[PDB]
Amino acid sequence: GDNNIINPTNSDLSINGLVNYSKTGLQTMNETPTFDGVSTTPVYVSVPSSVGQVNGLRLSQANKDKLLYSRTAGPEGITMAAVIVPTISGAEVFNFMAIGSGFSDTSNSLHLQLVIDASGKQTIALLLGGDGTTQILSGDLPNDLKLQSGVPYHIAIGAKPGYFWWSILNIQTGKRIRRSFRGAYLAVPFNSIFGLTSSLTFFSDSNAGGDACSGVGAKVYVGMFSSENDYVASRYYNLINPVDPTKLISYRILDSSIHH
Amino acid sequence: RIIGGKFIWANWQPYGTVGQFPGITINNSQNMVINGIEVQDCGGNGIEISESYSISMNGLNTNRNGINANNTFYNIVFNKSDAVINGFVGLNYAANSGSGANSSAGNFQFLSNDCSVTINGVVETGYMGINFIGDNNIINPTNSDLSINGLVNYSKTGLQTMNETPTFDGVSTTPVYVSVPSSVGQVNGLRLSQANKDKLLYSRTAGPEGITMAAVIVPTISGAEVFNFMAIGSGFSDTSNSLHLQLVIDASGKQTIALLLGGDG
Ligand SMILES: [Cl-]
Repeated sequence: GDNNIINPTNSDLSINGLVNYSKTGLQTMNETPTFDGVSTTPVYVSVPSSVGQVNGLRLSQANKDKLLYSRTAGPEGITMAAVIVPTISGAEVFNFMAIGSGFSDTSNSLHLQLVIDASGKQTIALLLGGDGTTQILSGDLPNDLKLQSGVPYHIAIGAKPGYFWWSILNIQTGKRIRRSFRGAYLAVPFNSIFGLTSSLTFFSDSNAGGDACSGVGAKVYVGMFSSENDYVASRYYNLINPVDPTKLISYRILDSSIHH
Repeated sequence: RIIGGKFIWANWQPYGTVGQFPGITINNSQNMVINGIEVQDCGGNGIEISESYSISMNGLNTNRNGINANNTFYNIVFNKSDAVINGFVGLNYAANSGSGANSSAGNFQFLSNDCSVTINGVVETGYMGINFIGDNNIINPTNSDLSINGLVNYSKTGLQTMNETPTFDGVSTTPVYVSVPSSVGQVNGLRLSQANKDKLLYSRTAGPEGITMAAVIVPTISGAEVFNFMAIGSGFSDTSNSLHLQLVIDASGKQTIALLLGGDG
């Protein structure tokens, strides 16, 4: 899109009237998620020093580690973001984050996925189920845009009726990839994803069987809906911080703790 | 780039076109910078922005459109579009003069909820209101990605704030609650009666910077009555230092909205 490499700055910058999270003392809500896994004890492992913390949450397919929020998506929409340091090897589906669960005409669900095939080809896929139908919006990444094993990425989505965007930002090089879907790209608006019935999950979805992720998670943010405009504007302050302190609903660093 | 523009008397009814057409159509467009324009006196909507990206407007005056049907059309209509509008003004000269001439129902209308829009400026001008109306006389809220006047939308915020506790007071001091219409978005509200004198007292006093007070009120209107919707202080006299906002109903059913001020001698 327009901003393909983002270099953040410690200048005296104000962009889009957004409060820079690093410069704020405002008090906000901070909802608490529940850890879930096959074993329900969280495990923490180290992250690269670019993540700005010692450890993050260990993500594996075997234990299905994830963070469940009870909050459901509403018609104004939601933003969800996290640092994920993916371990990438063979065929795999990573569910980076989800609203609800399942995938059918009535699932009322969203999944953002990275799918690696057996040959190493990578696809980014957004799965929408609801309003009587389903849609897969996916694309195969060219070789030079592929995610790299052990590199941290800031991964974000904005999702509301009729309006879905996703972004994947390498925090070491500033290089970003993204897509946005409105209008004729969507088969329906997917209103029923946002009927206050489908809850938010990081690193899997809200069903016990769902695919999860492999690697490490950190700096989980839930906010009310931000445009990609405002998401990108906020990246000029810092590549991994919360998007919009005035819309922040949860933010958990996950440095060996689910608290704050 | 359009720098300096005036677009007036569009959709001119004598020329006999069938249907509504806005003063300005921006359709399927992008990266436009439109500064210092006026749209006024048009027969339908003022500006319709449709299927457009990145429309930038810096200094924009839209007012007194919708002249073919009173209280029906809007100054700017957004449909699947993004825009950034700064230095917006739109004093509705007909509403200000009290002529009763047909004019726009209000400034903005969103036909879709997938628009990303920021609007800053003088959205309601603040003239007296000789016929009790102004620039925005019908307001339709939107779930789109809107930011207006830099205001945080309460539906979208987690910010923590003060929240002062008022004291209920009444002839009996136990509050009673009764059903509200579902458009109020709750099951019950506070039962207001003249018999019990139900009221909420805040100890906060008004200061020179001033105050904003607001509430949903569902009035039961019948015989002659004075409703005190809200007040500052009490009494009414040269030294009461008080404000009251009242609906006054007479025996015949006439309604008066009165603001009483006492103070400064
Ligand atoms: Cl903990």
